[PDB]
Amino acid sequence: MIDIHCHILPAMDDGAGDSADSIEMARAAVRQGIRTIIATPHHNNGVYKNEPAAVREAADQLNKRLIKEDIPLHVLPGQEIRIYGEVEQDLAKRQLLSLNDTKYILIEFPFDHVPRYAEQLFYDLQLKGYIPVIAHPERNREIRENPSLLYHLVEKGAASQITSGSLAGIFGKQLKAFSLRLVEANLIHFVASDAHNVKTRNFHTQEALYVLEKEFGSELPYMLTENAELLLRNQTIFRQPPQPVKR
Ligand SMILES: [Fe+3]
Ligand SMILES: [Fe+3]
Repeated sequence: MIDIHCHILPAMDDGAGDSADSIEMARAAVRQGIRTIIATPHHNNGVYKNEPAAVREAADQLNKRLIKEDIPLHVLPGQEIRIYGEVEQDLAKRQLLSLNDTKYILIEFPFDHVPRYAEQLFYDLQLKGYIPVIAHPERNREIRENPSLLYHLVEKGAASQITSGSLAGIFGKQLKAFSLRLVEANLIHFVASDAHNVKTRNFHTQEALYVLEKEFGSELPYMLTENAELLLRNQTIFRQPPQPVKR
């Protein structure tokens, strides 16, 4: 399996602190059946930027260490990009990374609202042949209050990625209930760890898949999982008709 959102690169962000942490996360990933991780460090971390060159370097260095440690995991480059006005321009200047250099780009809304220009940005990116992937829409306060916002963005061509932990319940009962609503409505296209460490914000990959299998049957989690394989290959992901969700 492929994990498309993960903070396994050390000293970049709020995920692994150092390379020893990265290695522990990698071992956990492997135990969960993950063979390939797209590292998605935040493009900004405080006062610092994690430029594309530095991300590629860090992924290359982590891969060398994983080989040294005999861990069967391959880390590919990417970024988690908090939305801002100049995403389309900065991408064209190669000052941002898409996921594994594919057409899929991981865009995160601030936790409290969906910026008003989001739809316009996403339209612009599609016209350039990108597919914006909304990070953890279930963790957004405004989508939670008004899920129709996600429905519309997805109807208009956006994809989204749910967090394994949300489905697994490790972030609470409420997040799980909401996540199942989004999945049912065909508004989710990927499941990913968003792992930051081994103990609290960890993978919960199999746990999430089991929840999906129990709730929807075997074919749905297969579809979500294969979507990560399609993404990796820069193929077009599979979608079901999006549906409004209420409340
Ligand atoms: Fe995030
Ligand atoms: Fe993240």
